[PDB]
Amino acid sequence: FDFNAYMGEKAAAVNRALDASIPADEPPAALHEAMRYALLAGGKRVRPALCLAACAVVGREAWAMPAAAAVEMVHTMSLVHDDLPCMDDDDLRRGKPTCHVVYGEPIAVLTGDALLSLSFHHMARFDSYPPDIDADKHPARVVRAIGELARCIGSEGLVAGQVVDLEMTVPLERLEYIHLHKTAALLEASVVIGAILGGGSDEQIESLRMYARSIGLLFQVVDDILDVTKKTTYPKLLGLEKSREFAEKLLSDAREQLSGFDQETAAPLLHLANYIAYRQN
Amino acid sequence: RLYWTSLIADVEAELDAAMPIRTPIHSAMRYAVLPRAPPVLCVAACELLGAPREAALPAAVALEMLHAASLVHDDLPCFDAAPPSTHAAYGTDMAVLAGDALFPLAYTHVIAHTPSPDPVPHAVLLRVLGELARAVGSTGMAAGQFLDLAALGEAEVMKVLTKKFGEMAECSAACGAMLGGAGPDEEAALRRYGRTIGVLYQLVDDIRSNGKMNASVLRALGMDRALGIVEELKAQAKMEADRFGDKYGERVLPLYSFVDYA
Repeated sequence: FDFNAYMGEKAAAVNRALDASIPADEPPAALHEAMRYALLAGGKRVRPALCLAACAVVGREAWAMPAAAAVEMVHTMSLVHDDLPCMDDDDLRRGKPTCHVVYGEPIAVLTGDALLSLSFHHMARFDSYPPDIDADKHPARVVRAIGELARCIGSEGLVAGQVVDLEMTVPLERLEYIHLHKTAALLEASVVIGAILGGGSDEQIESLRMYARSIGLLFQVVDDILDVTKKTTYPKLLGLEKSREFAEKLLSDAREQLSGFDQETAAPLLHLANYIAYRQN
Repeated sequence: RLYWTSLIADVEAELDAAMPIRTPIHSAMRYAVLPRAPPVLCVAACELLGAPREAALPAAVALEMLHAASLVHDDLPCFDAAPPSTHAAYGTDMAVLAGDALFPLAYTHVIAHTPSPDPVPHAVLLRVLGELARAVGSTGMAAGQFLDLAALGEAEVMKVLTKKFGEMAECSAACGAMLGGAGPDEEAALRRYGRTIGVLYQLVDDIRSNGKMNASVLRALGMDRALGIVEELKAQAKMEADRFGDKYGERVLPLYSFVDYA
C-alpha cells in the first residue's frame, strides 16, 4: 500500500466524474463553463475521497462516486460564494483568479446555485449510479444519503458556520463551534453518505461520523497552526504548542473510532487522517 | 377557485413550523418565505390520479422554499440595481447565505414528509428530488435567470420565461405527476402543461406588477402579439389539459382561467 498514489488515483476518478457531469455543449454555455471553471479547477479532492473510502471500508467505491461528486460540488458552491466581494473578497487564490473575477458577481452567484442543485440532482438521479448495486436497499439509502447531505449543508451545518464567523476577541466554545460547523460538517456528510451508500450498519455509520467530526476540527486547527509558519485563532487562545497538543489529541481521538473496523480496508481512512494532520501546506 | 386559498393557507402553516427560530440566519430565512402558481398546481395535479394529498403537501412546501431561495438571489444588488428587500434587511451578506440554506431545506422537508413508505416508494422519491434539483439547476431557472441579465428582443429569443418562469411550474406539474402514479405518456403531457401555465401567469402579468423578478414581453414586442401569445398558450395548455379524461379535471382547467384575472 502507497497512499499518495491512492490519492492521486481517486482524485483523477473524481475529476473525471465531475467533467462528465457538466456538458459544456448545452446552451447556457457561459454558465456551464462558469460551473466548470469553478468545479474542475484542480484541488486535492479530499472530501470526495473520504466519502469513497467510507464506502469500501463498510461495498465498493463506484457505488458512492455520485455522492463523492456531490460533496465536491457542494464544496465548490461553498467557495464560489466565499470569494464574492460581498463576503470574503480575496479574489485570487491558488494561482487562479476567483470565479467572480472572470465572470463577474451575478454569474458567480448563479454558478454556486447551479452546483448545489446539480449535486442534489446528480445524487438523486439513478442514471448516475453503477449497475452492480444491491438495487433494493440502495434506493432507500440514496434518500437518506441525500437527507444526510442536506442536513449538513443548511441551517444546521455549514451556513451556521459561515455565519457565526461573519458575526465578529472570541471564546473557545464558540471557536470550535464555528469550525465544527464550517469544516467538520461537510466531512461528516461525506463519510456518512459514503457509509450509507456502502450499506453499513448504524454502529459503523455513527463511528465514521464522529470520526469525521474530529478530523473536521483537526483539519482547521492545523490550518490555524500552519498560519504561523512563513482573525481570532487557536494558537492565540491556547498557545502554540498548546495547539499542537490539542491537535495531537484529536488525531488519536479519530483513530480509536476506527477500532471497530479492520485496518485492512480502513488504511485509506487512516492515511487520510494522518495527511490532514502533518500537512505542510 | 378559492380552493387555492385553502391550499395556500395550509402551505403557510407547515412552512412556519418548518422554519423554527432556533439558533442561529434562521430569523433571516423566515423573512424570505414570509414577507401563485407553482405550488398549488402540483397538489391539484397530484390530486389527479387520486393520491392522498398529505403526500404532495411536502412537495408544495419544498417548492415555495425553492422559489424563495433563488428569489433572494434575483433581487440581490449586483443584479437589477433599482428599487423592503430581503437582502437589504439582513445584509447582502446573510442574504446570500440564507438562500444557500433554503435549497437544502427543501430537500430535507421533502424527505421528512412525503412519507416514503406506504405510498411514494423511494425510487419515485429520488425522481422527485431530481426533478426539483433539475428545476433549479443549470438547465432550468438558473439558466433562465442567467439569460435574463439583460439583447432582450427576439421572436423566439424572447422566451426566457420558458426557463425562468416556465420550468418552475413545469416540475410543479411533473412533481404532482409522479406522486400519484402518472404514466410516461402523461409524463411530458402533464409537464407540458406546467411549462406553459408558468409562462401564462407571468406573461399575462406583464401588464401590471411581491412576486418574483426585465426582458418583458410587451416592451419587447407588439402587444397585439403579447395579447396573441396568451390565447396561443391558453389553447395549447387547454389541449394538454383536455387529454385528461374521467374527470374531475374541472379543477385542472380553472387554473388556466384564474390567470385572467386576479
